[PDB]
Amino acid sequence: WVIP
Amino acid sequence: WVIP
Amino acid sequence: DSCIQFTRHASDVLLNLNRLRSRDILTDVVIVVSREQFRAHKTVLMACSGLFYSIFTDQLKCNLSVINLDPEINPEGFCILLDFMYTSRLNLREGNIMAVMATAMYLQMEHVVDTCRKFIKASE
Amino acid sequence: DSCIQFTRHASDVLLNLNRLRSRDILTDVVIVVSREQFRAHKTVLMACSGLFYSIFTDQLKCNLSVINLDPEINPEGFCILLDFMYTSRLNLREGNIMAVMATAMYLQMEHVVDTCRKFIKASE
Ligand SMILES: O=C1Cc2cc(Nc3nc(Cl)ncc3F)ccc2N1
Ligand SMILES: O=C1Cc2cc(Nc3nc(Cl)ncc3F)ccc2N1
Ligand SMILES: [Cl-]
Ligand SMILES: [Cl-]
Repeated sequence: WVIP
Repeated sequence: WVIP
Repeated sequence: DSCIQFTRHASDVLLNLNRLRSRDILTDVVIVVSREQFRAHKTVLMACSGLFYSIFTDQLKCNLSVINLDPEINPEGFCILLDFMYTSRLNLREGNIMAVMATAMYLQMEHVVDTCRKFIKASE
Repeated sequence: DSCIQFTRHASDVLLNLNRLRSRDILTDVVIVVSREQFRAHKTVLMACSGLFYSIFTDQLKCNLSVINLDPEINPEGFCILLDFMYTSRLNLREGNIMAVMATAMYLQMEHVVDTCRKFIKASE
């Protein structure tokens, strides 16, 4: 999971 | 396009 | 093999599937979550959810155009997860995380259940 | 928005759509390319090809279960492009590049046409  |  | 691969292909496909959903093109099922209705593509739902995979591989259920979810399922939690299926982006907030995690457990979306558990653990 | 994003989601969706295709699950169209038949999902074809997008958004053609392609289309070229649609990988070889490029131009797959043109330019 990432900060888009 | 890349070499997978 | 000796194939070449277009890096952005999968993301571009998913973006186009979401554009078809937006425009109600070739949607073939309505998911009912109490008083709300959500239109979607059976194939996308099966590709994202262990529950929908089991439903639409069943010889009788594969033919249904309407699927009613358990009344305990929260429509907002379902809406957030349906948007995730079509976009890869999860709108997780302090005010919805419990409903989202409960819905992802019911829908059998293991990666979502994993991130919810981690965000809950961080708050404790 | 304040969303989080699961990087591998789009690739995982496409992998599952290809698994459904393999197992002939919820395929809803047959594409005929002379003597050969290819089963696929209308939504995936529309998401990848400008030609299929135009075909399945047409009020009459959206209901067809069989689509016949132009007899000049090479079945192997089509097969390579259908595999690309479901996997992001293009099996481009000296012996098939002209058929693949001609098929991608007909199907309106701009990114494939672009890589074929570049590989042809490099050989000259
Ligand atoms: O957490 C999850 C997400 C998820 C999706 C699927 N989907 C499919 N699985 C296979 Cl092997 N082939 C085709 C499919 F559409 C099954 C189980 C699970 N569990
Ligand atoms: O080279 C290409 C690939 C391609 C795919 C599509 N697909 C769709 N386009 C839109 Cl805007 N919404 C939904 C779709 F399924 C249209 C044109 C083109 N041209
Ligand atoms: Cl997931
Ligand atoms: Cl393309």
